[PDB]
Amino acid sequence: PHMAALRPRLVFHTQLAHGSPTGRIEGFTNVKELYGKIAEAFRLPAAEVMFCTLNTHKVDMDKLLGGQIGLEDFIFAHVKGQRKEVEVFKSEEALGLTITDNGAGYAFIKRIKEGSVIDHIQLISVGDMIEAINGQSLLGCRHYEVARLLKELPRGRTFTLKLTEPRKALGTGRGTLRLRSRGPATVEDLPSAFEEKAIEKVDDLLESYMGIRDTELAATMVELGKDKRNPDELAEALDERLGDFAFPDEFVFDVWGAIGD
Amino acid sequence: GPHMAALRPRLVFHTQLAHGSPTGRIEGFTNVKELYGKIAEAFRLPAAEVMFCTLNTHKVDMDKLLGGQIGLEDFIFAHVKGQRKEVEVFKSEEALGLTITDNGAGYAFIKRIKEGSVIDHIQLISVGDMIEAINGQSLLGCRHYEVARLLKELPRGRTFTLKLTEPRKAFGTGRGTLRLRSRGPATVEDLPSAFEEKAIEKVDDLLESYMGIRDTELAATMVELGKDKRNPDELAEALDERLGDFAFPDEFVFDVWGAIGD
Repeated sequence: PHMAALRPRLVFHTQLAHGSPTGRIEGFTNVKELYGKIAEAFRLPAAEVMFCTLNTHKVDMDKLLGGQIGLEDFIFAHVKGQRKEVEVFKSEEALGLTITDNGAGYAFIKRIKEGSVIDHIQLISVGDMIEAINGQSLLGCRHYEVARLLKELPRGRTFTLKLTEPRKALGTGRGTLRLRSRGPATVEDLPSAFEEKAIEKVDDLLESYMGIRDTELAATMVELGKDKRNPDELAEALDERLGDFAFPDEFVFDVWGAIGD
Repeated sequence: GPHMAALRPRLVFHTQLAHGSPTGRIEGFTNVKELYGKIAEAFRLPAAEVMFCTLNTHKVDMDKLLGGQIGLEDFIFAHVKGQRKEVEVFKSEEALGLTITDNGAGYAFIKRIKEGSVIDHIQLISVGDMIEAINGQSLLGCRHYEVARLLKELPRGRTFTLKLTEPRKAFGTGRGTLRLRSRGPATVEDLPSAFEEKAIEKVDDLLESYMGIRDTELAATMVELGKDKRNPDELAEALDERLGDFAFPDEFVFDVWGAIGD
């Protein structure tokens, strides 16, 4: 699934910073339309909206809207698939299994240690839920109960597992709505730790050089310059939209170093 | 109002079956059982068909397995035009000490003021104030860098007047999350701090070494049970109340106590 196909509507909640009940808004592709929607929700002229802060009603510039509005977690449900029954020979006291459960009566395999006797059996995977051990049914049992039975299996013998596989077709992967200054909004991944730091550096340069801050613009420049391979490619790119800023080439060089490894 | 309890009337989440489905919308669950039921309902399945949930990936990724938390979207607070001010200032040789931003739609406003600056020593000017005019000339529709430049280039020694509008004011990121407790209520909370996430991971490690299991939600529960506890005995007492069915050894309880500290 491509991220933008997941939600038909991106609905957000909003309040006036000085105090109001919550309104719900949706259907905007830039900040002007965002402001429009909020004003509409509260029976205000659109001209009255100054700026937005995220997750605080205080005038907190650290939390000023700056090109990103985060989304809620998307929930993927794994349902029952192929049922298996696998015979395993306990040849080591430790089989290599870490058991969890779904907090509702199903226990399943969360970790398989590489090298372990379990790892050497190909027919068992992470995610497989354990339905029975040696014919003893385990639906309704907690992970620790299942874990215990596993530990106490006779170390000289072959045991059987009844398993159900779920059907199958860094960061957390949580989505964000990226409000771009130079075009329509997009759904993106969250910026990496590296990118956030590079964004702060560029925002610092915007201040020291131009007497401004703009996290959205900073992010735009970071995204823009990443597959540029020299300050000249970068400078060409800055000029493609941002001529009026009249970036001194020292700024370009500075930005160029700011967005690197 | 901005009280955590008064933010959202309902918490709606989107869901797909991990092997491929259209998107469904669910609401109303107060535990995992009820969550699995609402998901099964949405896709017309028996509730017993749902095995487990992963967050933000369809893959069997245990790092992203549901573990007691379902994060919410950002809450948007709109600041609107309030009190109007006119402020006269002498332009000197030195920089005013002002950092300008804008709302990306034609309003420039003050994001920072340097301590000790010309501007800082004029308490009539505040962070958040938008600049509507300089010397009567409207700046509505100007960009931040243009306002910054005008302020920079103001003739030395001459007074200038700022027409300003304050936003109306009330008398981590702060983004919310739904905490799905196994031994308590489902509530909207703040995100765990970096310390708490690390403590949780450390407790999860202990669950594996002592019991051969992992259970991130149970780890979160233990970390939350122990946060306000003065000593291991107090921890051991809370664990017995909420988690007495587990029957934890005392060395585990002591080891957990260490997990949740510096």
